[PDB]
Amino acid sequence: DIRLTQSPSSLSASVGDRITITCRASQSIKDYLNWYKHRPGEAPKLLIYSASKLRSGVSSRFSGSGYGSAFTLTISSLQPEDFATYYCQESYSSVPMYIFGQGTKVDLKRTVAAPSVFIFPPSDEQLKSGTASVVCLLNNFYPREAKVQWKVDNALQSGNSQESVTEQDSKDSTYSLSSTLTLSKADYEKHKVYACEVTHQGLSSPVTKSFNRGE
Amino acid sequence: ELDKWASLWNWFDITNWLWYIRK
Amino acid sequence: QVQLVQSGGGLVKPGGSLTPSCVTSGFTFSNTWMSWVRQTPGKGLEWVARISRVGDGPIIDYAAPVKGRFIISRDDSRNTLFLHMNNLKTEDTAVYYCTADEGAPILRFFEWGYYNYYMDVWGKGTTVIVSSASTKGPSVFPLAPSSKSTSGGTAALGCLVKDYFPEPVTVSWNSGALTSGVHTFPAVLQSSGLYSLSSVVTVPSSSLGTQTYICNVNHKPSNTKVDKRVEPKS
Repeated sequence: DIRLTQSPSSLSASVGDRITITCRASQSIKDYLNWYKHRPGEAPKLLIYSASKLRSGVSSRFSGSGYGSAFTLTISSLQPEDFATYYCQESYSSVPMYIFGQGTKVDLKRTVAAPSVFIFPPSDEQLKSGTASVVCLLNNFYPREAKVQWKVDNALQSGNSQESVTEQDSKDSTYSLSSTLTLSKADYEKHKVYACEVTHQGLSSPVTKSFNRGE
Repeated sequence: ELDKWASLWNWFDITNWLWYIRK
Repeated sequence: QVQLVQSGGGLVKPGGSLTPSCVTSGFTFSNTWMSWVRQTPGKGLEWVARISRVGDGPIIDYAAPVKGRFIISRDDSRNTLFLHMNNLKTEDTAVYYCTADEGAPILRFFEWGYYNYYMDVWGKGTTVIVSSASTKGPSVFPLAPSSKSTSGGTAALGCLVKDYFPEPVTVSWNSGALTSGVHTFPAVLQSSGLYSLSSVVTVPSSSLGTQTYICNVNHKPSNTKVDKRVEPKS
C-alpha cells in the first residue's frame, strides 16, 4: 500500500531545454524506484533503476536523484525524441505490487491558446433509433489540460459522457478534444437546455455553449 | 549444450547468497 | 538483437479465454524473470504478473485484479512466455506488454537479501478487447454547423461514427480532397462494447453555401461504406 505522485502532470518543453520531473512517494522507499519512458507507437523503455543508476544504452542526458520519498528525473538537454510520457515505479512492498505513477507527459511548448468551443445537437436520424448523442468540440488549444462539464436544465451530468483527445498537432502544436454526452431518447426529450462548460488555462472564465432542444 | 553440468547464475542467486550470509 | 515478439491478441467475449504469448531472442531466456504489464484505456501502466526461472520454483506472483483468473507460465525450450487469460471481463481490455525483468541487489549490509525489481526490456504490446459485440458496421450521423458552431469567420462541422465493431474505421472528407483543419479523434469503446468516434473539420463560414462537405466512412471488417453529406442546420 504505497502511493506515488508525479508532478507536473504536463510539462511544456522546447528542444534544448533542461527538464526536471518529480515523483513523491507516500513513504520512504529508499532507492527502490525506477523511471520509464513511453512514446506512442514505441515499446516502453527503462531509463533509471535504483533511483540513479542509468540503464546501459540510455543517453547520459538522463539522470535520476533522490532517496526516501522525493525523487527526480532530469533531462539535461531535451531532444525531439524525449517528447513522451515518463513514469516512476516503486518496488518496495513486501507483497510485490510494483505501482507506477500516473505519468508526466512532456510536449512541445507553444503560446497558450484557449479552445474554440462548438456544441452539436443530436441528429433527427439518430433520435429515430432511440439514442441521442450531444457533442462538444474543443478545437486547437494549448496546453493539453481542459475540463468539460455537461449541464442539462442546469443539472450537472456525471457518468454519461466520454472524451477523446488528439495527439499534439505537428503543424501548430495544439490539441483538440471531443466530449460526447449520451442519453436515451426518452431522457433527451424531457429536458430543454443542453450546455457544455469548458475551463482551460487560456480562459479567464468558463466558456459555455448551449442550445435549447426544439429551437 | 556441451557440458551436461552447466547451469545458470543470475541476480536472484546473488541476493539469496547475501541473505544467507547476513543470517 | 534483443527482441520480445508478442502475439496479435484479439477479440473475446466476456467470460471467454485467451492466451497472449511472447517469444524472445537475443538473451538467455531461461535465466530471466519475466512479467506482464498492461495499460487499460484512460488509465496508466499496471503490473499484472511475474514468473521466475523454472529452477527457482517457479516463484509466481499476481496482481490482485487478476488473481484467480490469469495464469502466467513459460516454456524455456521455445523461449516463450504465456499469459493464460480465463473468465475475461470488460475491465481486462488493455494493451498487454511482456517484459524481461531484473533485480538490483541491495549491497547495504542490513538489506542484504532484498532487491529492487524492475522491467528491463519491454515488448511492443498485444491488444486484448473484451466485448460482447459481434462485427457490426457503424451508423453515421451529421454534426451540423450552426450559429452555436461558428467562431466568427470559422464554422465547425463533422460526422459521428457510432456503434461499430471491431476497429478500425477510416474517415476522409470530400473523397480525400479536404485535409486541412480535419481532426479525427481516437475511437472510444463504449459500455455497450461498441466503438464510437467523431471526425470534425473547420472551414470558412462563407464556404458553407459554396462547397459541399461529405465524410467518407469505411468499416472494412463489416464491408460497410457510407458517404454522409453534412449541411448547416439552424
